[PDB]
Amino acid sequence: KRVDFCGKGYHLMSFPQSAPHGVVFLHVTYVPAQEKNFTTAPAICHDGKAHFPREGVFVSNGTHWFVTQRNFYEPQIITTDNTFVSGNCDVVIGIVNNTVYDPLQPELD
Amino acid sequence: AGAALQIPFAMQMAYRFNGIGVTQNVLYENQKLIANQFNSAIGKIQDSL
Ligand SMILES: *[C@@H]1O[C@H](CO)[C@@H](O[C@@H]2O[C@H](CO)[C@@H](O)[C@H](O)[C@H]2NC(C)=O)[C@H](O)[C@H]1NC(C)=O
Ligand SMILES: *[C@@H]1O[C@H](CO)[C@@H](O[C@@H]2O[C@H](CO)[C@@H](O)[C@H](O)[C@H]2NC(C)=O)[C@H](O)[C@H]1NC(C)=O
Ligand SMILES: *[C@@H]1O[C@H](CO)[C@@H](O[C@@H]2O[C@H](CO)[C@@H](O)[C@H](O)[C@H]2NC(C)=O)[C@H](O)[C@H]1NC(C)=O
Ligand SMILES: *[C@@H]1O[C@H](CO)[C@@H](O[C@@H]2O[C@H](CO)[C@@H](O)[C@H](O)[C@H]2NC(C)=O)[C@H](O)[C@H]1NC(C)=O
Repeated sequence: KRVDFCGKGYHLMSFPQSAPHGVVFLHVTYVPAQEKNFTTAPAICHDGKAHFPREGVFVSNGTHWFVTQRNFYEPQIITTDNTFVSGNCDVVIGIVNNTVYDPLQPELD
Repeated sequence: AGAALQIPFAMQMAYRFNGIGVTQNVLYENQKLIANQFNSAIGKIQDSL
């Protein structure tokens, strides 16, 4: 878990090899690439309540909002099970109005 | 570990709190106190040196 102790980047595996008077290490490393731009937001206001992500980050391609993990990009529809609420949003800075989908209300119909 | 990627400072600070076990909910409601404490501490250390 320590950064750059063995290999440059995130570390996956290593293989040892012998030498006449030494050792040789083959490190396997994971490197992200081909990034993009996105517009973020700290938290979502909805019906007077503030929602934060559980493990991820809110992004918006320009019209709609999604929650994605930090190191990879796969947008998912915002729900009430992958986010958590804590208090009303009147002191948080950067809030944006939007709606939060839930499965239970459409399910009960 | 690669090319630099921009990020607002507040979200990076939230990640840093989330790393140590304190949830990110705490930081976002106490930004001013943290900023004031940080500034006072850095001024104090400058004066001490
Ligand atoms: C941002 O992403 C949303 C979600 O995919 C896009 O909205 C959809 O766009 C497609 C066209 O590619 C439509 O068929 C869908 O009906 C749209 N809505 C949904 C809910 O999927 C939106 O177009 C994207 N914004 C930009 C600028 O590309
Ligand atoms: C990010 O920085 C910009 C630059 O100042 C902020 O834009 C200002 O927003 C306020 C209110 O939203 C306006 O009164 C100012 O006129 C804006 N500044 C400019 C230069 O247009 C923006 O609010 C900042 N974002 C956050 C979340 O704080
Ligand atoms: C998000 O929604 C809130 C609540 O509807 C908006 O707050 C209202 O804003 C208008 C215009 O500024 C005021 O006249 C009202 O008094 C505000 N409160 C209410 C209860 O309506 C807010 O403007 C919306 N947008 C943002 C960016 O927060
Ligand atoms: C947590 O500690 C901070 C700082 O130790 C407190 O903030 C100070 O509160 C006193 C009490 O009135 C003020 O005189 C100072 O100006 C405050 N400092 C700053 C930087 O704002 C805070 O009140 C404490 N909170 C709790 C719940 O104990």
